[PDB]
Amino acid sequence: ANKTLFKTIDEYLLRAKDCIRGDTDTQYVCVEGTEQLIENPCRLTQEAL
Amino acid sequence: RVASGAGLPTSRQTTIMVTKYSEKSPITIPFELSAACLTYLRETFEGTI
Repeated sequence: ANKTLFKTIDEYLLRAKDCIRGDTDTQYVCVEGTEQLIENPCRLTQEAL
Repeated sequence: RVASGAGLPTSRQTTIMVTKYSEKSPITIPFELSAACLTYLRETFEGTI
């Protein structure tokens, strides 16, 4: 993740996201392309709420 | 349907046929007359005032 500001935000938009199954009770990680990715602001600042 | 991008599944053609039906609710109201009423309506006698 250590990178220049414009490059780090540009890559944060593209890849630095995850996905979670919507069909099932517990949180599973989906295989790529099935359903849309999830934006996580905590991933950029690397801090919790 | 909307065309999907590369690396993602494709929406299939689907057609839906459905049927509706009607309701039924007859209504009733009676009215009544007495024998004297019908007798005086149909059959006058002696014609006095």
